[PDB]
Amino acid sequence: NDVDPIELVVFLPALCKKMGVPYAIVKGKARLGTLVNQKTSAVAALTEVRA
Amino acid sequence: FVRAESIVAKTLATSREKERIKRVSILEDKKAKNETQHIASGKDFILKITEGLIREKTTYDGKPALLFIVRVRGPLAVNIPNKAFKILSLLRLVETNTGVFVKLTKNVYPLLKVIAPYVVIGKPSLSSIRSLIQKRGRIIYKGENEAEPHEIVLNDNNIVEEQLGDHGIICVEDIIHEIATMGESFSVCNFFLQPFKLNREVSGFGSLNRLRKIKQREAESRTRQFSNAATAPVIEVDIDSLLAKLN
Amino acid sequence: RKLTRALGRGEVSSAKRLEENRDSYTLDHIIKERYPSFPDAIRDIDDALNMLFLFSNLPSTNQVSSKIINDAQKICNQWLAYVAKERLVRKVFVSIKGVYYQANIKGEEVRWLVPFKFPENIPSDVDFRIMLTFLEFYSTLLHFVLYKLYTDSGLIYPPKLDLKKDKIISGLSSYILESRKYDSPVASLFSAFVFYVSREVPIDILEFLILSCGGNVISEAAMDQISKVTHQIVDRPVLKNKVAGRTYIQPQWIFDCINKGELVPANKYLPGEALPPHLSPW
Amino acid sequence: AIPRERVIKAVNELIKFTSKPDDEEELKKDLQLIVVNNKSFTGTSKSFKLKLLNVKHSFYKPWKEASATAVKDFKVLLILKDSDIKKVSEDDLFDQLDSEGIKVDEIICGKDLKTVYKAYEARNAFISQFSLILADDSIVTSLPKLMGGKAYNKVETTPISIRTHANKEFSLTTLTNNIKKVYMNQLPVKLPRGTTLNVHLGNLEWLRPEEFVDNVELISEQLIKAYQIRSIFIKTNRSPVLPLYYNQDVLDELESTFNKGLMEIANP
Amino acid sequence: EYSGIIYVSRLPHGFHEKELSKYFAQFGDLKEVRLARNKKTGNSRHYGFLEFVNKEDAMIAQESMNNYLLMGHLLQVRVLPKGAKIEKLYKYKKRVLVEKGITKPVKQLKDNMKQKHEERIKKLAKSGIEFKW
RNA sequence: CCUUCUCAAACAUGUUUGGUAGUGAGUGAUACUCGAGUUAACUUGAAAUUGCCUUAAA
Repeated sequence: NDVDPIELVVFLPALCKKMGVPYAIVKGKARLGTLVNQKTSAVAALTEVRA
Repeated sequence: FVRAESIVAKTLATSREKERIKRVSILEDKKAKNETQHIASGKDFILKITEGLIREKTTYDGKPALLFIVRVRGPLAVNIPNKAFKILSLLRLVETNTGVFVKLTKNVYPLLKVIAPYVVIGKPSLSSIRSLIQKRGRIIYKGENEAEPHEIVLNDNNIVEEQLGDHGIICVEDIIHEIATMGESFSVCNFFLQPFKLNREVSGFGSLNRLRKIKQREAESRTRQFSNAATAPVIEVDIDSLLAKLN
Repeated sequence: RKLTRALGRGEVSSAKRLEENRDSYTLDHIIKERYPSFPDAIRDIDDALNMLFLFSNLPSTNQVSSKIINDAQKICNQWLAYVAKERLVRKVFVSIKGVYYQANIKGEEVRWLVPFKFPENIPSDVDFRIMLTFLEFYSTLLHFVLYKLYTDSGLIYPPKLDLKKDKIISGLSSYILESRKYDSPVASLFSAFVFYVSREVPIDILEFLILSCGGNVISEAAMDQISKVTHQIVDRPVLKNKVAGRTYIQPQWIFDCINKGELVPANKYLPGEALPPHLSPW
Repeated sequence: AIPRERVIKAVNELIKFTSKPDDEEELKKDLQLIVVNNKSFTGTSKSFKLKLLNVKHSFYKPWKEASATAVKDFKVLLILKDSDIKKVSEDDLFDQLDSEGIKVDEIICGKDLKTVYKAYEARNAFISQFSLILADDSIVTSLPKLMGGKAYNKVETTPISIRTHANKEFSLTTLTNNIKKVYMNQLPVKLPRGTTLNVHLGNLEWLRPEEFVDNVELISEQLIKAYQIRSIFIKTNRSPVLPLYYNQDVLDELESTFNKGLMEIANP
Repeated sequence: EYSGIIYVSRLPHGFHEKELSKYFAQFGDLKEVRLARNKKTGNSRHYGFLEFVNKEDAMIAQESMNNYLLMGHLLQVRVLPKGAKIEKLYKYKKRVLVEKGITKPVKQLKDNMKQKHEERIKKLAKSGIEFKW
């Protein structure tokens, strides 16, 4: 949610809704960065999961 | 505030601990009756774990042995059941980082089976015993001019002579000999001595100390295991290395 | 700071690698700067010996660690083993505070104090950080001094220890000193004498004194873990049956013989008699 | 034990009963043995371990050969120790069971039950597709919590304990011999806490009436010595029972170390 | 409208009467906490009811725990309408079995089973079953 | 926001014996022994509206 400039992700919820993809807005690009071994991350995605 | 996940986790872990104690108690009752058609195993096993770790499972010979027992923190989210708490209180191990000496016999073995996941059990060498007594030795002493006794370090051989002279214990060296050889008045000397208050292997919450805590928890998880099998062997570890780290 | 960052981010393996890839300071250049002369180092190691023998008898606490205590114990054992093997002790005095030793090291007299093996209480009123800084400096200095002394005597430093011997009794007997006539009368004292030390007698003190003034020691306390005996060192009010060929003496005979230099007669030291006063050699 | 002509006539009549002219056309052809006992087989304690009865004729091999024309084919599941799962493979069983045609379709361990099949729906979907489940006797005591309670409501999904270790080490030879012995000679039967025992003999299309008679006679002869049974019947789905045995005289049976350890560890 | 009664469902295994009371006492005083259990075995049916002294406290508990994810269970909390008291929710324990008395004598029970055998013979004769005895 | 009895002994790689008490709800037919104990098999997202010890510490 804390992405500056906000235009980078301001279209993402509408795109996810139109494509029928479940999305969630979360607090912390730093939290997503810890998820992906970076300082910050604007987005994260799960595509393939184990059984 | 208290969270429902913590409540449910504690309930489930306590239920599993109660079930384990129930099965151990049933097996020990049937073994004591010793006329039971149905049973899993009918003897005692000691699993020595040493150092990439090697494990040796042996039949308990039955000859009385000497053990050192250290009270460690138990399984996560487990409230200690009444029987285990009673055995720990009778052994004077109600708090962690505390150690005592134990005379291992066939009657002692089921108690260790009951209190397995809260203690670490080892065979103390003579050097470790001497280090423990001559480094951390305390007694409850009531002076002639003092109404209420207070705990002091075992500094006087005269106090030992006046408290255990009828049995024939003169000095701290005599106490060490009695504890090591498990002779007569072994219980008298053992309970004359207070339980030993060790110190934590890792203390502090800086970055280095938290890394040491993570390594210690990894090593303890690798070494000690919670069998929950009601016929599990008693785990015996390198108490010399443990006491070197804790003393 | 970087380790804190890795732990906060949850990179445990990265934190472990950071901890492995670190270098710590050493005090060897400071030692060589402050003591350009080995005689100066020998003249100054007395305070180092006192501090190390004090810290080797402390229990482990939150401020003082088992690693530091064990290192102090190791270096004290190495010093005691060197002194006992080279047979250099000259004066001994058992005061109520502890045992004072004076030994002739490299033509200089070194006096230090060894406390008894009892649980001394920590006052919680002292500056342990300052004392541990002094202890680190003293440990470095005495490591340098012990290395030089072992090399000049033609011995391997650091000496190895026997594991089962250390498991039996953890003293100076653990470290065996390997290579690659002494001065009479103190070094030659107690030669061809085997002392059966009783249990109540302080084994570390008696063994160090006898081995420095060479003799054989048989410890009664060593038989717990599991002939040539001329003397038996005992201290008890009433003693049981005695070997006819064995002379039964009290521990003060050893101290008085060492302080006199000449062999004091053993008649004046019996388990059921009064003892002569233990005078200070100084 | 059982009169030969009597049991042959009973088998012939019951196999005639099916061919008079969903699951209706398929379930009514399975033969069942009923054992009525004076007392409970197990006692006052529940049992999940299936008793094994040895017969002359193979049973699962006709099941495999007749499963070719069924919606749910015959399958075998093997459960081994987590520490011994790496010591075997599908080829390590194929090279030893290619002569006998015994195929082990799936080999798992306890880790798979704990992680992959933890969910109830996934666990049911995985378990329900197997017809013969075998497990190592070491891990077989933890299976009531791993496989769940639904897997013990049928004899085919209930695990069978087999001896896999010889000289206290994983012996592939002993494992293969026990697998072959279970597949060829022995059949399971669940001992209940009641007095009625149901034995699934198989399907009429699988085997001939002579083989059925031989197998049921051997089963009766083995189970007569096991307990003090009272009555024996043979039935099929949607059909009544036929008696085959009757005995009378068996009916007349109807009418502190813990504190010592505490004392030893206590001072007073 | 709304009462002070809360219906909870999709409970995990460890959630029982005492656990529910301990958790929701933080939200408010509880008049009665009950949990549906199986009659023959002491196992929960994973749903229960609670009663609050304050209906506003019950509404707060509902809007706080309505879709809480707990150990893979998405808990469901509803406010029961005005009235509709909770009733007939017994705390069953694990039932045990024991052999009862057998008052029929040996002769009578043997006669009863012989008559049952004769009845089976008559049934086989009736159903067109050609078998001996 | 925890994580599940991972086996023993007897005899000569083999034979015998002991060791295994489960998520819930529902459908169902069919027989057996005294409201009890047993009995073919089908469904389901982990499904659900009421059977009277404290250094895993701040």
